[PDB]
Amino acid sequence: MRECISIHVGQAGVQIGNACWELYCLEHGIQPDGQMPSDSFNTFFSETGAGKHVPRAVFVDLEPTVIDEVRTGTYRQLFHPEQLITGKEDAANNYARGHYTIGKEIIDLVLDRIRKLADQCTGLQGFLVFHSFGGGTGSGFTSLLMERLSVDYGKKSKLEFSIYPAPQVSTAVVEPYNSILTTHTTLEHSDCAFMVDNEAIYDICRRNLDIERPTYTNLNRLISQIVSSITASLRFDGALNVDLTEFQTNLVPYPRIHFPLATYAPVISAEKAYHEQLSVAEITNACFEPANQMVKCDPRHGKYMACCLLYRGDVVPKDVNAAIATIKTKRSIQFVDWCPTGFKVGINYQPPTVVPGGDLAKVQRAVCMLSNTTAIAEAWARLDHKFDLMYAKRAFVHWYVGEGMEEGEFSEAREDMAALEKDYEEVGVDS
Amino acid sequence: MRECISIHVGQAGVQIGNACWELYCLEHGIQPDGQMPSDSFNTFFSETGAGKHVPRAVFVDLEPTVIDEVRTGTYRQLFHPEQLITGKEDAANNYARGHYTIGKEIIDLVLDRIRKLADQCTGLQGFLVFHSFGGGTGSGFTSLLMERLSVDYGKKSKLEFSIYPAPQVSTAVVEPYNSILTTHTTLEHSDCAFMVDNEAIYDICRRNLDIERPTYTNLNRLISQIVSSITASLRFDGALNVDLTEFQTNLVPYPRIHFPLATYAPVISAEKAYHEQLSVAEITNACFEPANQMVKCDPRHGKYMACCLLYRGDVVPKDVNAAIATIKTKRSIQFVDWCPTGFKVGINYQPPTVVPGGDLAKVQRAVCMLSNTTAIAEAWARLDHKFDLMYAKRAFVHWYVGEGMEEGEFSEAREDMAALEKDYEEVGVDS
Amino acid sequence: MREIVHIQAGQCGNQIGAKFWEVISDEHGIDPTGSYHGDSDLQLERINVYYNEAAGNKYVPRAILVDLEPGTMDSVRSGPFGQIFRPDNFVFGQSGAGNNWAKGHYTEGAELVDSVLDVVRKESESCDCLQGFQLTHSLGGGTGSGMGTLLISKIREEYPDRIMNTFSVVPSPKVSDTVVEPYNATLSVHQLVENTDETYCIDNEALYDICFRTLKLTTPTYGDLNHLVSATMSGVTTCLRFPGQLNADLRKLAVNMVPFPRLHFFMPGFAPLTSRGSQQYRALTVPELTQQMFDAKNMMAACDPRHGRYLTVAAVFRGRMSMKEVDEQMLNVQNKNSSYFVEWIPNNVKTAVCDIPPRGLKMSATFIGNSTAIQELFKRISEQFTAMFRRKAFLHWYTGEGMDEMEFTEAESNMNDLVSEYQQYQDATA
Amino acid sequence: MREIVHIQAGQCGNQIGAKFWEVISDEHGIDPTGSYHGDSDLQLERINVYYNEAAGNKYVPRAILVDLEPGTMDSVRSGPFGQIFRPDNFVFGQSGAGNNWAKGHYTEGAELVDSVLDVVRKESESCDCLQGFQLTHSLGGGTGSGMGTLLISKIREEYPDRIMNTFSVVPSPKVSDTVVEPYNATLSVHQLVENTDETYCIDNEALYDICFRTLKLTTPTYGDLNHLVSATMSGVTTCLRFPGQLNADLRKLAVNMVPFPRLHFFMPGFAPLTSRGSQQYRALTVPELTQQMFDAKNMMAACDPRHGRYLTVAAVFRGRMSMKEVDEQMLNVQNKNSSYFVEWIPNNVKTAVCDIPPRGLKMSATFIGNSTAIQELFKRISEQFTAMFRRKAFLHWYTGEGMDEMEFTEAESNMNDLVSEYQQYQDATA
Amino acid sequence: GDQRKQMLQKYKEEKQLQKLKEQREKAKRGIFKVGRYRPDMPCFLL
Ligand SMILES: CC(=O)O[C@H]1C(=O)[C@@]2(C)[C@H]([C@H](OC(=O)c3ccccc3)[C@]3(O)C[C@H](OC(=O)[C@H](O)[C@@H](NC(=O)c4ccccc4)c4ccccc4)C(C)=C1C3(C)C)[C@]1(OC(C)=O)CO[C@@H]1C[C@@H]2O
Ligand SMILES: CC(=O)O[C@H]1C(=O)[C@@]2(C)[C@H]([C@H](OC(=O)c3ccccc3)[C@]3(O)C[C@H](OC(=O)[C@H](O)[C@@H](NC(=O)c4ccccc4)c4ccccc4)C(C)=C1C3(C)C)[C@]1(OC(C)=O)CO[C@@H]1C[C@@H]2O
Ligand SMILES: Nc1nc2c(ncn2[C@@H]2O[C@H](COP(=O)(O)OP(=O)(O)OP(=O)(O)O)[C@@H](O)[C@H]2O)c(=O)[nH]1
Ligand SMILES: Nc1nc2c(ncn2[C@@H]2O[C@H](COP(=O)(O)OP(=O)(O)OP(=O)(O)O)[C@@H](O)[C@H]2O)c(=O)[nH]1
Ligand SMILES: Nc1nc2c(ncn2[C@@H]2O[C@H](COP(=O)(O)OP(=O)(O)O)[C@@H](O)[C@H]2O)c(=O)[nH]1
Ligand SMILES: Nc1nc2c(ncn2[C@@H]2O[C@H](COP(=O)(O)OP(=O)(O)O)[C@@H](O)[C@H]2O)c(=O)[nH]1
Ligand SMILES: [Mg+2]
Ligand SMILES: [Mg+2]
Repeated sequence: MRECISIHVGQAGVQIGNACWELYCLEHGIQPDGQMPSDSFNTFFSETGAGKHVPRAVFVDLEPTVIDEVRTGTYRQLFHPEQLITGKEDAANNYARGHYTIGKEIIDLVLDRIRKLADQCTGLQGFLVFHSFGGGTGSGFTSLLMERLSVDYGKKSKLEFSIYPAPQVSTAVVEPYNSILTTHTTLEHSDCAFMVDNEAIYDICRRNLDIERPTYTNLNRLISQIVSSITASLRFDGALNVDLTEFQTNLVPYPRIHFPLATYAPVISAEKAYHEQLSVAEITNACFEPANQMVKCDPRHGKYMACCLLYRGDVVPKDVNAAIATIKTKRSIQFVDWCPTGFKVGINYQPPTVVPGGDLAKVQRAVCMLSNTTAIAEAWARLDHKFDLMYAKRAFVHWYVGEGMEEGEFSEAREDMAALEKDYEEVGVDS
Repeated sequence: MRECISIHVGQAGVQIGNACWELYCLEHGIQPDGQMPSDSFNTFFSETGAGKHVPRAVFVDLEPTVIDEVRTGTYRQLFHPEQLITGKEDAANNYARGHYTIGKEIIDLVLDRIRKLADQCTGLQGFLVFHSFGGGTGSGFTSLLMERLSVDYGKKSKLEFSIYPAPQVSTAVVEPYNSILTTHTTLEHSDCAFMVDNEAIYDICRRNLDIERPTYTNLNRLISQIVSSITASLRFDGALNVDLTEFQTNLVPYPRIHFPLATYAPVISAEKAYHEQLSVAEITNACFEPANQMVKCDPRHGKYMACCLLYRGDVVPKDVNAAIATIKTKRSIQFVDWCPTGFKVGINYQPPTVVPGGDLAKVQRAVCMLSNTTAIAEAWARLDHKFDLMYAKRAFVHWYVGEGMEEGEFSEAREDMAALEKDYEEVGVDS
Repeated sequence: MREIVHIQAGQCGNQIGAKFWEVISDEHGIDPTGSYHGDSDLQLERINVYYNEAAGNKYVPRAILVDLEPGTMDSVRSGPFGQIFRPDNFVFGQSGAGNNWAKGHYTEGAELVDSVLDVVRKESESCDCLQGFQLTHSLGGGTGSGMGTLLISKIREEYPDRIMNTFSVVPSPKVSDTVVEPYNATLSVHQLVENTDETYCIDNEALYDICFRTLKLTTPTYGDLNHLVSATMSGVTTCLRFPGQLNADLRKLAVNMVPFPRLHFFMPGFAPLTSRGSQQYRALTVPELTQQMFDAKNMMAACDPRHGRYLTVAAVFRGRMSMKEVDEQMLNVQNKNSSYFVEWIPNNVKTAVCDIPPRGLKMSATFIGNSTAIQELFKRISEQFTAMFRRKAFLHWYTGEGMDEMEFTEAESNMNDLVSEYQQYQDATA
Repeated sequence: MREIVHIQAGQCGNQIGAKFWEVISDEHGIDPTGSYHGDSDLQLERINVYYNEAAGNKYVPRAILVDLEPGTMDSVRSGPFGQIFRPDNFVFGQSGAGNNWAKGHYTEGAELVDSVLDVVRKESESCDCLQGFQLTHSLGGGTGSGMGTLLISKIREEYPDRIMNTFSVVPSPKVSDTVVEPYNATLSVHQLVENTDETYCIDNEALYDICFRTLKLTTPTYGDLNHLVSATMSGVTTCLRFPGQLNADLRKLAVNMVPFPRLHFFMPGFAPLTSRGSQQYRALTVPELTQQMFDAKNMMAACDPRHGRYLTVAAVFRGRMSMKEVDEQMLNVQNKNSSYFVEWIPNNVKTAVCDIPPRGLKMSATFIGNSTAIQELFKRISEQFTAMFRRKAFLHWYTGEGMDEMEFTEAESNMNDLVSEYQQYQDATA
Repeated sequence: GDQRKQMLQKYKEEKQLQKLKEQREKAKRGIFKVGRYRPDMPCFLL
């Protein structure tokens, strides 16, 4: 049937993949050793040997410490040894190192592994790519790999779950350079890219989950929950099923605008679940609140293009229709005039599952919300302003130049980014 | 059906709200943890979880002491954790601090909670606000909240329960400033405002209940009994039901005169209950004595404009009619000539319940009386006299001015209060 | 949440601070080693107002130890409750003011102020929501007065919106412990009238009188007076630490007690005070507390309230009692003594009730009064200053530190204007 | 996998290297005899970064001992941890520079540099994936400075793509340990500015200040100073040996902290630092560590960062923590000190977190700063150089080995250019 | 008496003027502190 291939690159991609695959083994009742203790999960797990299920995942990094941590973890006997590919020296937050110097040393091996994994598939539907913009290995290698995949396959859909840089929180100094370069070279090779902010998830954890020490594990668990909600329609059956192609058909109005934002609901703690009844209307309402979006940008500053709603568990279509209508009548949010119908819905019977020792309460229904809106133009402008600030004096440029990048690439990326902002402003004007 | 939302602001509001909610839970047989040990109370309680009831209450204060006392007490698991909103620094008996400097920091959060609670409601008809005039956060945040609610809704009713300053008893030096400022601000936003006097309640407990140590618990229990008698028509069915809108359409003849007086009967001790066979006629009589009033002002000094009677328990309509007729023929009290019919009567089946550990005996009939009279004019005049005494020398003015309030606001409030006195004296002249 | 930074300077400040911290620690059940050994949850519920929780269940008071000589705080450190303080907060010089305002304000204060402000900043940024500052010092000494005014000025510049509270030992009317105390007192009031939110004045002579007449103590020492002052401070700040039936913090007291910015000098008092033998013959009731508070003999300042009229009065009751009785006693006091209250202010009394009893008795009460009779203290100090200033006695000691006579004239003029304001505010004019 | 070659030259280099190797062996559970005796698998999973594996579980450090005199290494060998080093790595001459840069760079260094290079090549052949080189020396000495500059020159000519880190001991501002110190310092910076990827400056006076005022050490010796330097050395490269949430190797630090090739001089720091008695008076949290990082008194170089503007900052944390707390703390530092960071570099701070804390500590953090205030150190050294060069004092010692005044002029011109660049990068121009 | 009052008046102006001059340069750069991070209030759809 329909199958999906997942790729995790860099430290962020690898760790989010660890969380995702733990959740996946939990939901389908698969032990960490690959043996089921008691079948629509063949989309993600392939049957090899006698009752052993091997996930369809590829883990790539140019630095061996995180993959070595994976190889010695609880899921050591889960992944095929050849899917975990490692280098020797990381990109060191340098896009040129991960694109031109170090990436080209193992790109062929990564492509060979992906091809070998895909040839077995009969109904392959797309690729899932997890990475981060600010990273060197992340951005550089994902750009190179996406370009190679688009050259090779083209027709197959390709989806990203990237970590957008936060407006204030940062862990690197050369973040704008890599971010701009990778979005310039990725813009024409992608179909849909869901982005999250570490700062927004920190705020979600503090305000809703009442967690004062939100380590990376909690953020990765939330992102894994979003990905699981996205892929539930493939992994189960529902009153309204949505596959991967419909996402890009309904959320992407123009080829250069494929940057939706992903939220989730309900994000509540265990103690507060008793005092709240989790109805479809209230979670649908909460999905549109600016305080719940997991990108640090205000939706009220722009207008929505398209919206996608995915319901899990105890959900009845009439109430979903009523909630959507109520949202539409509300004037607090705004929609573009050239999009009279801006909603795509999906309903699935399987309720969300709770990882033991986690932080989310047990609920009978949940919502995943994806929105393509013009509010991200402000974030793009902020990134471009940082780029201009750091480029007027040629700061850090020699590091990139010494690895094989010509100085003209920075200018080309800046002009392409300006063009994208102009597109975002031209599409934001009613007729 | 029809629902109500209760708002408690300030120390006095929070304490009276705690007493009222304990009484409500006891009346309906709800355990402090929110469960039920065995259905018309959906007006105040919302069903959630597996047979758990969450009251429709919002608790606001700018200091954490009393709210933390509530969060630690016996009812810690009854209230929704997000419904108890708390600041960091209190107003400190400063109207300007509660209205301009500190109130603006959490007014948005309070309005969010109010809107979230109202959205859950299908037939919401009004809000209940508890506060005190003398306090800083009480008066200031009440005026700000009523301004915001009137802007937001406008058409829904907004009742008030306020602690009118006592003519002799005082616990603050800047009470007249706060009282005048809050009255000027809220005169054009409150549909109706019932008031009680701490001094009069002290006198009632001393004379009737035979208590010499009446801490605020007894006063709050009396006020809770009054509010229970008011809302019994919503919470229980009876021979003649009275809604919240009926109060304002029957008691308020002009938009600037909405300050009725609340009493209750019978108020007796357990030892004296056995020697008095209480009946409808004599409780109706007892509701009219100046000594039984809960505001320290003589009704005989003024003229009645409208009276509301609320009966609960074993009550026969014919006896009510006879008692009201006898009261009308009595010439010791006076009515305005332009109001030939000045009585509204309601009867409820459910008798009052006695809280264990309380100081009131068990009776099968009780009366709550609300009267709009011109006798409050002298109290208003006394407040104006105190304000004038304190304003000629600009005492404590710098405290208000340093928080952004202009000096002309005092003059505007004084002129408005003078206009109110003019209106009260003009409406009290027969023609 | 609402938290207070405590600073003490000079010998008197350090001694009263040590006694006050011992009082607070006993009240909250913290042993000298700093480990909580209490028996109630309310002791820990609001421990953050005064203490910082360190690793291993230890509590460090939020205090700063300031002095120009090392003897006093060396004695404090070597004594009991010396290991409880953080050693880094002990800030000492090496020269000493020598009972000289100029030497403590211009010559050594300038060197020590940078270090003390660095420590104050380090303490304040670690706070969550600062409520205000509190200072313990005197007016008759050199380092105490000079460094206290310097620190008050610098902190007022740094934090203009916080609350500044001072407990100052003003000079005694009859016996003087220094020959140059009028100079220091005047030069310190010249700064207190402008840079302090509110100030409580306590006299050693009134304390001696209280111990000898009320407590029937044969040989009162400085420990007893520091005990009384510490009890007063705890009573004042009790509404921040325990839940109350009607509660008031520092800012509420300031709002209700300072009608005009230049009149914030109060006279504190405590009730009940009784001897060991006379406790058996008296009943602890609210009327007894009220009658003891409004007693001229019971005031902690050597000024008679009957000479002037009260402006505002604050009574912070502690324990379990009925607010009806409190209100009736306040009414009785206002109506009986209607000749001692200003006409242009109704409701002269502000009342607060803290549920938890003081450590000790069942009931207690603290009294803070803002009376116009305190102008007599200022007038007497002005008379002594001018009697010593025409002859220019001891003036070279001050002018040798860079000060000039213009500063003395300005301070005297400001203090006389304050006296005139306090005097003329006894006019009803209505 | 990434491996690091360690070299130490001169007395200062040899002493700091011995202390560093004791620290490293203790962290990895290696006894002085070279046999693993740890209690965790993490101490062995990445042991090949610093130690080679010999036959029989014995571990040999990948270190090289170089000196022009045998006294210091004879002391090292006869002392403890002297049997871990391979005897073939001890290379020495018989003359000694005698605090003469020319002697160690042109006359004595030329004889030993071939042997040192031979040992370096032999060590690097056994390495699987070289990460770079690290070198410990002192600028103010003869053999240290001369041989260190010569070795960096030779290796940079050999492996230009690798990473060079040197932990230099720059001269102090107040008291100097050698008369000809300016000469050697200037001639060494002339080579460091063009042959080194990144350099950390260390001042003995800053170390004495930290020891006396923070550690409360009455008699600090050179052992304590080397202990502190070794702690910083271990903190820098912790991310190569243990797993963590956010990793960062040497190349990442070099990219994030070197905006222009000629500005690679940093000021290191460590936290926490407390005495034996005061550690019970504070909690162990992330904000206290952040306070200790950005403390000018905690810097390990005698340069005040308040006098300049930071270019980039690196914070490397160790231990179980929360990323949100770290990020909010760094944000607060950046916004609240907005005046001390350059406007044309947004997000001046780079962050790394490692899971394994130092043995016996809950958490630790290392601070590395690229501040323009180092220009004051360079300016001072250049000023002393010029003042001693007009009179041609002590010049005949250096010119008697082959050097000429043109080399000195080139060195002073280069230092002036570097100071000019550092000053010019404090201009907004926007 | 009037001349002495004028001398006092002059002294007061000079004092305040050096105070403003002293505070002018002090507020230019600032001071080094750390404190804690203070979260911003959430935005709402109201
Ligand atoms: C035998 C007995 O039970 O006597 C009581 C007592 O209540 C009496 C005698 C106490 C006692 O105080 C004195 O004798 C005294 C002597 C000189 C100066 C001041 C007081 C007592 O010390 C006071 C003490 O009070 C307390 O419980 C509080 O802890 C007290 N703190 C301390 O005494 C203290 C001393 C050292 C270190 C830490 C705390 C306190 C008082 C007010 C506000 C806060 C705390 C108690 C039990 C008594 C004695 C022991 C006799 C009194 O104390 C106060 C300040 O309330 C004296 O005035 C009251 C009258 C009381 O009847
Ligand atoms: C109960 C407790 O905390 O004991 C500590 C201790 O008291 C203190 C004062 C230690 C102690 O350090 C010093 O006294 C000291 C003296 C001069 C220079 C530097 C340190 C300690 O020696 C240091 C030692 O720390 C370690 O063991 C670290 O792993 C450290 N290793 C060594 O110092 C070491 C010593 C001998 C041989 C090999 C290593 C380390 C630090 C950073 C990076 C790698 C290793 C410990 C537990 C203590 C003592 C013993 C008193 C401190 O050590 C450090 C840098 O962590 C000083 O600052 C900390 C704060 C600690 O509280
Ligand atoms: N949400 C989340 N973000 C992460 C996680 N790990 C890393 N990141 C993000 O990644 C950014 C740092 O760049 P990395 O993705 O680690 O770069 P890299 O993939 O390691 O590639 P190199 O820098 O060349 O080693 C940070 O800004 C983080 O926001 C994670 O576990 N969860
Ligand atoms: N009936 C009754 N009145 C109360 C009670 N508690 C406080 N009050 C009244 O409240 C007045 C004091 O002002 P508060 O209501 O406490 O002021 P606040 O709401 O806390 O606002 P702030 O001034 O900022 O503290 C007193 O004069 C009392 O009349 C109570 O429990 N019952
Ligand atoms: N040397 C010195 N003496 C002081 C200082 N402050 C006050 N004094 C003197 O101490 C006397 C009383 O202070 P003290 O006995 O400590 O006050 P008490 O014990 O709290 O009542 C005053 O009259 C002052 O003259 C100071 O800072 N230094
Ligand atoms: N921190 C530290 N510094 C040292 C040590 N030994 C020497 N130094 C410094 O090194 C300088 C002397 O240089 P030195 O190495 O003796 O000259 P060289 O032998 O010719 O290289 C002096 O200024 C000392 O401050 C040490 O063990 N620790
Ligand atoms: Mg990496
Ligand atoms: Mg209050």
